[PDB]
Amino acid sequence: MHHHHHHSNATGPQFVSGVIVKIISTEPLPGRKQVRDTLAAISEVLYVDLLEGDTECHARFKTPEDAQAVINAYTEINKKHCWKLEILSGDHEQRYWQKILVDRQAKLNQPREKKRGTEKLITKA
Repeated sequence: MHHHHHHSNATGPQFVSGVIVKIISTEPLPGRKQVRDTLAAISEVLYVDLLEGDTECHARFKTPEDAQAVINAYTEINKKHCWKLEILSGDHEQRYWQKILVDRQAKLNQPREKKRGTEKLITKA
């Protein structure tokens, strides 16, 4: 396991943070369908995680440049409806992602019909 680099303020795991884009409004927020269509209309996005029933949505991008370009262009958004765009960074970005990863583990429970027997599962074993 070759040493990445000596002591020079480094990081930890290189988990593609899909660039987290924090979007906050004051009401105009039409919804995930509209918010997704919006941001996606300015620049193709990967996935948009909008807090269903909330005014705070966080869209994930596949590239960092895409997020910067969208946030810069979002200034125009106000032309129709006041909207806020902020790119998560540092512990803030990692923190939000931490929540995502945890959600992925919990997702273990998938709908549909699977297995046979009583309602009991243990990591499949």
